[PDB]
Amino acid sequence: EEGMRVGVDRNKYQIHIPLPPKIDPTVTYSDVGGCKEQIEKLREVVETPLLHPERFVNLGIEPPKGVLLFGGTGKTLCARAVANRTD
Amino acid sequence: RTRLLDSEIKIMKSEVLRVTHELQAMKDKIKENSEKIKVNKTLVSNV
Repeated sequence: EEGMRVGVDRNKYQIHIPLPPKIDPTVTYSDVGGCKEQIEKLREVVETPLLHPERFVNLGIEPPKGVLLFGGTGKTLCARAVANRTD
Repeated sequence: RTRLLDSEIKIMKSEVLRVTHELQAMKDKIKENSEKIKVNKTLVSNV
C-alpha cells in the first residue's frame, strides 16, 4: 500500500519484506448541564441515535449524529459529559 | 508459361526475404526489446 516504507532491493529496487516501524505511539462527569441550550442538543445528538433510532427513523428524519460546535467554552468538557452518557 | 519458373524462383526469393526480415526483426528484437524491458523492469527523468 502506497505510503509505506516497504522492503526493496538494494540493486533492482524490487519490493521486498515490508514493515511499518512507525507504529501506534502517535495519537494521545458531573458537569452535565453547562451552557444551558447546548445541553439539550448535545443530549439528543449523542443519545437518541445511540439509544432510540425511532424518533427519527420512523419520523424519516435522520438520527442527529454530528455537531458543528463553535466557541473558556469547554469543547472537551462537553465530550466528557457525553462520556457520562454515550456508555 | 516459361516465365512461370522464374516467377517461382522470385517467389522463393521473396519467401526467403520475408524469412530474413523475420529473423533480423524478431530474433534480434528478442535481444533488443528484452534489454529495453530489462531497463524498464530491472529498475523517471526530465527532457
